[PDB]
Amino acid sequence: DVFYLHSRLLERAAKLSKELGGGSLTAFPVIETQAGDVSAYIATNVISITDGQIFLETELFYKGIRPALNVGLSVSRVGSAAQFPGMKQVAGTLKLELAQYREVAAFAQFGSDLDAATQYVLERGARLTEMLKQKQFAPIPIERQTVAVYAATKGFLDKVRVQDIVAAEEAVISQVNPAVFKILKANGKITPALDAHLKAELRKVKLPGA
Amino acid sequence: LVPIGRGQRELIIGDRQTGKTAVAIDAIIHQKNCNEQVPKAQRVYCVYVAVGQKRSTVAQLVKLFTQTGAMRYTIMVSATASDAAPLQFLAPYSGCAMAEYFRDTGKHGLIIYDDLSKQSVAYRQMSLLLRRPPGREAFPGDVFYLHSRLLERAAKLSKELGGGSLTAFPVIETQAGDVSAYIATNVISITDGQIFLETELFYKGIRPALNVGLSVSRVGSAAQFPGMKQVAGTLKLELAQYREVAAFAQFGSDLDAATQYVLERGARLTEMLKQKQFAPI
Amino acid sequence: VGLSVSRVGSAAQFPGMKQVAGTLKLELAQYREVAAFAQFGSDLDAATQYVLERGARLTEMLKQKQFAPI
Amino acid sequence: EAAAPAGPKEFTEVWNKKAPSTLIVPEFPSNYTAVKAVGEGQVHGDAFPVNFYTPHSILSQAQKDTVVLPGVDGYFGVKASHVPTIAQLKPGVVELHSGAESEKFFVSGGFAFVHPNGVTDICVLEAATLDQVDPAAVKSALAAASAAQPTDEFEQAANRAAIELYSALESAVEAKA
Amino acid sequence: EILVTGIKVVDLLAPYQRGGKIGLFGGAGVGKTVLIMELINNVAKAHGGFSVFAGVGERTREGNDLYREMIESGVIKLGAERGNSKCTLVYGQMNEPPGARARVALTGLTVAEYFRDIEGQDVLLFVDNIFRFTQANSEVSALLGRIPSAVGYQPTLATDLGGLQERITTTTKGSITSVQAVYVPADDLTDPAPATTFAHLDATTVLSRSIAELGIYPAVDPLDSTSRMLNPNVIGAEHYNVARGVQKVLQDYKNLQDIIAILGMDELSEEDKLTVARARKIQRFLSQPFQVAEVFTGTPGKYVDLADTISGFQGVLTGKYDDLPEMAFYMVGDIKEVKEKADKMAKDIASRKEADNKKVSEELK
Amino acid sequence: SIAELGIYPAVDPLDSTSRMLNPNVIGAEHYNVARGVQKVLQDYKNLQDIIA
Amino acid sequence: ATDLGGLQERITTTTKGSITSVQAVYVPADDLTDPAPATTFAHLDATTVLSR
Amino acid sequence: ILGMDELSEEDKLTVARARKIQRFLSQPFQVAEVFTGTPGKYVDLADTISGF
Amino acid sequence: SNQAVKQRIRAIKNIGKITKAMKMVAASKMKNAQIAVEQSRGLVDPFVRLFGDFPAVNSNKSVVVAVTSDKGLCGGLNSNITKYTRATLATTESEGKDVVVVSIGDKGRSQLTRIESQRYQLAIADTYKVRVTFGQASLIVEELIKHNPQSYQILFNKFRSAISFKPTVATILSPDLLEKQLEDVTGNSLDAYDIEASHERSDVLRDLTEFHLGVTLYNAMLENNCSEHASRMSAMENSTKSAGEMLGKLTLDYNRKRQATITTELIEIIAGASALM
Ligand SMILES: Nc1ncnc2c1ncn2[C@@H]1O[C@H](COP(=O)(O)OP(=O)(O)OP(=O)(O)O)[C@@H](O)[C@H]1O
Ligand SMILES: Nc1ncnc2c1ncn2[C@@H]1O[C@H](COP(=O)(O)OP(=O)(O)O)[C@@H](O)[C@H]1O
Ligand SMILES: [Mg+2]
Ligand SMILES: [Mg+2]
Repeated sequence: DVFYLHSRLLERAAKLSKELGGGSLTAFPVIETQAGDVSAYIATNVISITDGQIFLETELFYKGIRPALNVGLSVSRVGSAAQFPGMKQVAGTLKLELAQYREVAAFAQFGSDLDAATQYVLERGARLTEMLKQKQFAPIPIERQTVAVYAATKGFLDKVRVQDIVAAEEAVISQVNPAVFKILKANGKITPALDAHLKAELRKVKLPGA
Repeated sequence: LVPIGRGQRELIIGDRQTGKTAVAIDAIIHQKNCNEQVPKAQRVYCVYVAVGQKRSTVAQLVKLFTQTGAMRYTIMVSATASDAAPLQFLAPYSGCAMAEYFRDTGKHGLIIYDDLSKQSVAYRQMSLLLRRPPGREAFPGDVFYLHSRLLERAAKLSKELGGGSLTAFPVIETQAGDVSAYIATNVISITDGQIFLETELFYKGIRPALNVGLSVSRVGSAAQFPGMKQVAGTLKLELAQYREVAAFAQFGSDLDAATQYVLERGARLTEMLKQKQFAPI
Repeated sequence: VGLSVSRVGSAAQFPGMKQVAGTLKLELAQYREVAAFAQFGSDLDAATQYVLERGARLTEMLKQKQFAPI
Repeated sequence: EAAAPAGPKEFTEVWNKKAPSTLIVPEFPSNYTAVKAVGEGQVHGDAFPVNFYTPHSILSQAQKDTVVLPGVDGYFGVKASHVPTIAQLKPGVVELHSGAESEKFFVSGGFAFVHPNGVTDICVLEAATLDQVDPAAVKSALAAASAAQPTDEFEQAANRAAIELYSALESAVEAKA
Repeated sequence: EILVTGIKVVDLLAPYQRGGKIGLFGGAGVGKTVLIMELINNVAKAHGGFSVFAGVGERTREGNDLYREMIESGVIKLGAERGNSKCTLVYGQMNEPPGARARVALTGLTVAEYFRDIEGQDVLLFVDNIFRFTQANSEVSALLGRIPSAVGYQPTLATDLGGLQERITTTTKGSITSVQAVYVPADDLTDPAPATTFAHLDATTVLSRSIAELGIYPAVDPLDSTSRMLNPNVIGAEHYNVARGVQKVLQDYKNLQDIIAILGMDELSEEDKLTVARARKIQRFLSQPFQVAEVFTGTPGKYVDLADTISGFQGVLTGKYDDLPEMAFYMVGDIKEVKEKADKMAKDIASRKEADNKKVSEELK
Repeated sequence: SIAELGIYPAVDPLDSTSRMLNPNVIGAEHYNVARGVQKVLQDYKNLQDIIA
Repeated sequence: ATDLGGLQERITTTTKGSITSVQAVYVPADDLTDPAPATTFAHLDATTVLSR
Repeated sequence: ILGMDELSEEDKLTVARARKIQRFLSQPFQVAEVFTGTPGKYVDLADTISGF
Repeated sequence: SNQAVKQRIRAIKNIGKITKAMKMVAASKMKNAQIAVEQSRGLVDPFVRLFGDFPAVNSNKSVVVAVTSDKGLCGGLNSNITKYTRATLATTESEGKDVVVVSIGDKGRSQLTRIESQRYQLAIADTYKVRVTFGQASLIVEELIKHNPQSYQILFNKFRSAISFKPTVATILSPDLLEKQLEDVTGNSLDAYDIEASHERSDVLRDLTEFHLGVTLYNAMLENNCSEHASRMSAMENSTKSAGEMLGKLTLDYNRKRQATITTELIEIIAGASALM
């Protein structure tokens, strides 16, 4: 009954109905694996209990990529209808371009040839990775996140060198007019009147290195 | 390759869905086809013991044996999975005692204990609830004796006792080709031969999926049809060459013309032994 | 010789053996490193082949017969 | 007469319209050479580019002002704006002067081209220089070359090549400074 | 008689019996609930009989999702027109104590058995995680004072599982088409609770984790899933031959995995590296977008007919499609959509337009 | 492994030992043949990870 | 975990002083996921590898 | 496998800086001066950060 | 099951030594074959500035040559110029000509008869066993002029670096059969040269084309040999890397099976003891 140890526990994290209050409890159970073995007993127990999964890679963690999210394994089939609608339309592009970057660097590590279109998505996906790094104890509001994802997948952060993007996405949030984030937080959505405006305010950005 | 005499015990060991029950059913259907062409002192009466199967599978086999015509020679002792564990434990002994009538009256018998692993599982349950102390894989101590005292009843009798025979085909299912498990090693140790089928040869198109290296028959070619013996040593020898000069056949570039003839000749022989089911030759 | 350890033998052997055995066990440390590499003896560097031949000399040197301790 | 303009410029056309697109157009040996023959310049006065070649070595890439080559019609000398000449060389000594100093290699025989831009290309097989030849085994070989006259024309031609090489190697080993 | 499910790998390599027991094996996030919901969405909506969903030891979120999704589809109607519903839910989910999860599959079985015996009609029984019945008996039986069996399970595993499973049958009075998901612990198929379940099922659908990590969804292992309908006297000759040819190509590719891993692709023979290319084509082609996965994928779901699957896989097997890329086969319906996706992805490498098409620079008011 | 090469009796040469393998007991010219055979077969077993 | 925790949880910094423990770590069967190092490593704050 | 002069000059500087880092991590110990003679040196933290 | 993994671990751990060894061996061969290649690169230049470079000629008879490797552990090098020789044989063949295909290296005869069986007429191999010389390349050239074509096409991989091997096609024309015809530019481009031969211009051009074919064959099979060594050094370093990764996953899975084995037999011993006590 070690499955019942956690399923009795993690089923109490619910979103209640309106007739009971509409209150909610969101859980984050933490499992420590041994050698990246997600096929352990307790790990596969809780994987078949929880809704999603945030898999933190130990080889991404020593290459400086922190939070070391295994984007291929990290899933969450319950938050899709629960993301910020401004982020839902700009990070639908983010996870697919990181998929191609996961396809190129997993076969073209030999240095065989540069197809010069797969070579484009290698240093595009390297820019989306460095855009997704984050320091510790410094959370970002969701509006200042979805502009930094807007600034990168729309190519405004293109030809910035990959060791500048930590300093460059700090340049994006600092220089863009703070009234942009107030419209985006309140609509919850990058409206047609705003992405035409937010594309403008990203062209007026002193990116480092030029 | 694995010739089978009247009175020996030939294990059909394999994984799941590899062809074990298929070889057993072909063996019974062929005795129906052979009993019409032989006198009454040469006939073989089959007994099929279904331990731990479904009732649907057993009803399917009974329908098949009536459509072929094998039920005028076949008994079916079925202890299905809904039955009690003592019934599944005692059903091979029940089927062997119904088959020993033919061994003891000078006729010939063919007993097939399908899923003898499931009989061992029923015996383990029945002995763990009787508080007998478990052993390896929680099996009892006498799970070897459980199978040895059953499989030793398949014999070719002397002419004083009638000259009858009982041929046993126990079936043991393994777990991912692990024949080092407890019951697998016990029944490999008991029986004369073994017909080892593979789940990797089964999906190469080789059906029946017989591993021609590990398949042994310790009656030897002493119990083989003559003429088939005149071709079988050659077929074994070229298959033995085709097996060993393979694990190099991935490099089809360098034509060697001495190994390559052996490779394509063994390919002719390996494609020869493929066979559609429910039609014994 | 790579897996057999003696954590006493630092200053617990014959001094005439200690003059030589450090070189003997460091020459064999290179031979065990290059031995399973260059099983073939065809296309070899003039530094790796020398420690291969030295390790093959020391290996046949250390083996001795039974019931005749030296 | 000029009705088939072949070339790496034009092979690209017929290849690109007839080969699969995963392969780029293959390279050609003209893409690796910088110096052509009919083009402008590369003389500039007195010293012209001399390229001494064997299959196993490059012996001179430096600019020389005169070269003394042993042609089959005699030792000729190549000055700066020399006439273009494809010259078959017999066994003899090649002298690449630059001034007071010169490099004398005895070669085995093989052509030497002078190009309309003044580029001179000596192309021999074995260029055995004079201070590494022995003067003793030459007579031991031309003794048998003088003696042996076979029945076949093939070894006859080989023996004639033998004596014309060894006899020329005689004349350029006693009279050296 | 066959049950066409619309899923390519299921209809080709392990076809389901209409009136048979179907098992979906796999452990912890391989997709045996999305497979059971796609099977509900395809089979149950085009069935005509009644359905019984017995949720044994699963998420309560998933049971509420199925209840709300079945209210929207009219399969479950509320109030005055309730009797025109087509499904009974029996829920024994994973918050329940081990006495309840060990016995809720029997309750759902009884609700199915009434329709089979008394009403006398064909029903569908979807049991999510029949492994939780075995597990709940394994939790109870430690306290009933028994010697434990192998890995830690009860001694009466096979007979408990058998006495439950032998009631889920087609009889002469009715039919029960049983689709049961079976969890495997630690992705081990040699665990006794899946290894005992293997014998009670007509069609086995083994979902593996590595195939899911390759992106191939539904993650059905084609060399470990079987059926008793894969027989040339049941499904026909060309269907069985195409299925055996696909399995031969996949087995020949599985035998080449080590040397491709450690020596490289560049050292096989030509027929070997033709086999590798055709196998990488039919691995992608066995995947399919699901209509119940279109809310978290974005691709529309693709019901493939059985003849479309046989025709497309015969086309890849004979060699009609050695010219297309590999990713033309990834997540498509049938053999027309591989060509549509081929021109959709080879117009994409030519997709470079001029002047960026702005019309945004100073839009007037 | 000796048996599926067809070699019978399938006696492993590099696992079968005897106390009668002293040079004092069976003499030196038998013991040297046996030790040379075992040496040759062991070196072939070492070379089989290349020549296969 | 409870025996190792009851040992290693007394090695802390209080307000009055601190204990700093240097612990030699043996890894059984060269397996870092064996439960004795995998339970011991949850307490360690630094590793000092002395290599030959 | 190739040679010391195979690689670049910035690789020469990486080799040189790392070889003088590998020696600067060495330290004479005050307890080992009884059998090595040379006195040991307690290096502060503010000195080793600046030195490296 | 738990023992076969221990033998698979030792097998992969030995493959990760053998491939590292032959990576070092191929590196030692490459570093001294590059020396001969960049010295052999000189003599090909006077012929390609004297005779030009005409690949797309109207030869009515051609001899193509695919210069491949002998040892076949090179990594897609030999099939690359097989693709190139089936691309250049589908570039000149448009007029109904005779083509002879020969190959240097055993990986050429095993990959050329698969794409084309009837025009392939000769297989030179065992070239790189001792070393590659000019007498050997000239003997190969004489056996090529046993046929009487109007052109020769050499296909080889040119050692641009230890990373890049550009597949070069090299062309030679028969002397006055095609070489004098392709030079006629309202007159001739060869009349500027004063022939100092013992005989007429056709004989010196015959000797020059034989010497040109010899030096481009020698340079072709030197460049391809050392680019073979470089692709083997790079192809056994992507091989020992993958054999280290496979060994690491095997060791992790073996340790999981080891721990599960000790727990399994321990639990069975405990169950058997509690069934008595
Ligand atoms: N020679 C053959 N030719 C064609 N199909 C075969 C052949 N042998 C077996 N099969 C098919 O392969 C499958 C093998 O199932 P089989 O009857 O062997 O069950 P089993 O392995 O004995 O037991 P279990 O069902 O528990 O695995 C069946 O679907 C059968 O129809
Ligand atoms: N058919 C599918 N197509 C795409 N993704 C799938 C599919 N099935 C499962 N997944 C992915 O894997 C997860 C597990 O799906 P689910 O069926 O709930 O698995 P299980 O019930 O075995 O844990 C999903 O949340 C999704 O991310
Ligand atoms: Mg069976
Ligand atoms: Mg589930």
